[PDB]
Amino acid sequence: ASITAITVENLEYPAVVTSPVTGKSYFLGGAGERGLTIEGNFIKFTAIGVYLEDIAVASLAAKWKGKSSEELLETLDFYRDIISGPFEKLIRTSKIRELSGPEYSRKVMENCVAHLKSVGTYGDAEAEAMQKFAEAFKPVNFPPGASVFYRQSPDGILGLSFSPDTSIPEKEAALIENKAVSSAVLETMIGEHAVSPDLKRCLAARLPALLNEGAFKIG
Repeated sequence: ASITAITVENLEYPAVVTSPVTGKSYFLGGAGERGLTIEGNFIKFTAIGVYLEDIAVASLAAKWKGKSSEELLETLDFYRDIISGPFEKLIRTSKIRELSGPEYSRKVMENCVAHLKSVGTYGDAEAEAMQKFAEAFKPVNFPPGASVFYRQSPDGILGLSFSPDTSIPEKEAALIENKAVSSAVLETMIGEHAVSPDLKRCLAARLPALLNEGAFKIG
């Protein structure tokens, strides 16, 4: 049962969390830094952490038990099972430098629209969903330490939550009810065409120990 907390620029990601929204419990799959490769110096803007619902271990165990971290990292099918598995995923982006909602959401929505176009599932319903996605961010500003939570439900729903700190809000700001879009965000982070592989590495490193257990139980 060796899953640990991760800290990204003084922003702490606890090893386990329990949603006040769903009542489900999640474990930390990985965490890293994001920013811009601009002005010659790398400037950290956000931290990202990916949480998997506790039942994910039992679900992933069948196919991936006994595999090594090196092998998992090189296997696309592993991350597809994570992206599209029958369990909730919870992503937490924490700000290191202040960003408005539209400022932060710009690049995130670009990647999603790009992905949805790549795989040929960007129709009217998905464009509207991405519109509802944008609107959720417009009235919000993110000082340092403030967080956005993406709750990806396997039922094809994406819940957005904003917090002034790292704790999960009781209510969600919006519900994007679209299957293609619901998984789009996580795809841009650990999918095949994900630019930074730091989260892919983190997941590959942490899961094999859990998968040998056969299941994950908080407490």
